[PDB]
Parts: sequence; C-alpha cells; structure tokens
Amino acid sequence: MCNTNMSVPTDGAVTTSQIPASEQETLVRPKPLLLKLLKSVGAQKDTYTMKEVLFYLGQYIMTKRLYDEKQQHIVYCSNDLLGDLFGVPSFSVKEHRKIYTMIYRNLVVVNQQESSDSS
Repeated sequence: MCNTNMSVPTDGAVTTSQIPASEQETLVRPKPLLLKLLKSVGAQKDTYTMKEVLFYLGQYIMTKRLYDEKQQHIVYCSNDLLGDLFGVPSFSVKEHRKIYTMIYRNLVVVNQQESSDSS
C-alpha cells in the first residue's frame, strides 16, 4: 500500500475505510493495557486516541516479533503484551474492523465532565 492516495473506483470499492480509528476517533483513555502496548513502541502520553492507537498498535503487532511470517497478518501472541489486549494465540490485523472491536471489549471513551444545569 503506497499508491493509495485517493483510492480507485475500479475493482476497489468506494472507500477502503471501515473501523473507528480515524473517522470515529474518541479521545481514548483506557486502563494499563493499551499503554503498556503503545508506550512500549515509543508512545508516552497521559491519554490516547483511536487514531494514535490505530497506527501505533499496528506498530507493536508488526514489531516485537509477534506477527506471522506469510503476510504479516497472522500475528501470534502467546505470552505477549498484545495478548493483554485480548489474549489470542493469533489474530488477523488485516481485518482492522474485528481486531480493534475486540480490542475494546467492554467500553472506554472520552470522559468530558458535564453538569445537570441547576446544581
């Protein structure tokens, strides 16, 4: 993927997008799990976003030598920090939809304090 700058309306569908990590960002703030994930590669923040975690979690997978050896999409993670994410012996990063949707198991998004008007 290097000739992709505006996509192609020929045998390539409309858009190569899918998964909430840029279009649906969220100023993510998880518990020690995605930060032991990203802060490892190089990250270092009090919070993150699904966009940072997007390309960054992409980093840690491809890195730390946990990936397959066919097309770098069957990334085996036995006893790995990537494992703390879910816990698979292998996961398909190629399908970022299912891979990141199982990343966020329960729930975790931006907080943004609010007020009950009269309080």
